[PDB]
Amino acid sequence: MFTVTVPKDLYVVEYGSNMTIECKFPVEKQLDLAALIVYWEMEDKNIIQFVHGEEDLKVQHSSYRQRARLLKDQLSLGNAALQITDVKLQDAGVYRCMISYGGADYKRITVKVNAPYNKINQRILVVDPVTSEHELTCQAEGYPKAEVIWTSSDHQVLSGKTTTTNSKREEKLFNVTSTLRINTTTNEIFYCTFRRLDPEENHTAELVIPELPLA
Amino acid sequence: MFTVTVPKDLYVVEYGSNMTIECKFPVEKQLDLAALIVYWEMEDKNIIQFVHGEEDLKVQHSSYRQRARLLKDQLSLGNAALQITDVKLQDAGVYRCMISYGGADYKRITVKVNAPYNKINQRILVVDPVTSEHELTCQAEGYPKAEVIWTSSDHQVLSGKTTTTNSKREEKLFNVTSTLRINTTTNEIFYCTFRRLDPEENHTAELVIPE
Repeated sequence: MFTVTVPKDLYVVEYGSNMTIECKFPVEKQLDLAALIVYWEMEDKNIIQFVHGEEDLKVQHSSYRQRARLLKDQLSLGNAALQITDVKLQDAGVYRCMISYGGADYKRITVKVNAPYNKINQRILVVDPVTSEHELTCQAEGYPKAEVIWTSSDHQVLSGKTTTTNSKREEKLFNVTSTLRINTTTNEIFYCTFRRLDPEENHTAELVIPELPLA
Repeated sequence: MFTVTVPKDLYVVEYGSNMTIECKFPVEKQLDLAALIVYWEMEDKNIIQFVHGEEDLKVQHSSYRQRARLLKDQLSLGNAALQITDVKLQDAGVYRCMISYGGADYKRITVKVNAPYNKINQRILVVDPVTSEHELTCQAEGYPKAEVIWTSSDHQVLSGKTTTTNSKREEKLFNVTSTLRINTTTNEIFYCTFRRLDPEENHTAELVIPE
């Protein structure tokens, strides 16, 4: 009878990453464009309007300018694929696709955006090589607030000092930095794990105590 | 009307990281898992092959043994998603995906591994308190070779001794250590910049003189 079909309701997408959502519809042997209406829209704003095999840019809501494109290839296989570059937190929400190829249907893909603590900038300071006390630091930003957990190489937990504030890059994200001061020695290994709950999500960087010139 | 699409002809990915390269293909109504064939192989080596619901190890090369895999849930959706863990310098090259389900197609992904000098370890010593002379030191590993540029809280003309070795821990890396000698007051700011070219990449670290 002809119906528009969605590979999934929900996509959890990665902040500052690129987004690809799909609408599927029947393509008998060949695609011809004259017939086709592809129209994507989220919260009433036009992302994309596909008509006579071109895309009507004049109608694309300003805020989607050159950040949203439509594939041209997967149309050909009965797959309407909306690609959104550099995903923002705002980009979370509900997206309607509307296809009309001899039969109009529509679907509604829900889209969550996550900002995982997954780019961990690390650094090590040998504070006083007589005492062997070092200063290991890990910093990163995501959403929501995360804790840092320090562990030795035998997974014993250690006392750190962690400092959360709002990221100055993005207003909605958090900066998290943690510092361990510990007497250790060349080649010893330590971890800093950025955890965050509901659902839990861990990202941890591996820290190797280096060897520098002359004790 | 069966073609493998690729979302990225190119992946630029960080040494030691986790890489998920993807090949998409038309899935209709249901996942005929008993039908599906996916072959992942890069530049004349075999990574993954997946015959009808089953990952066939027997064949795959040994460099991948415990580190390559196919993301299973994704197949349902039309995503032959190959994942590599602990991405090395060798793992760069040209990746092919052979997918058979309905028709059968193949596309190619280029994979670039950057190993940036970005884990910077640092020392500040007081060599002579009467002269307030300090030794500042900075060390980092990467590829290719880097130079170390030292600058100060006013951009004065500094020079140090840079010492490059092969890395003891990740065999293909350079261990570059640089050492600055200088006189200075407390809470002054210097920086050690490590520098690669091709393309010219710069990573810098800030050193604060303790009181």
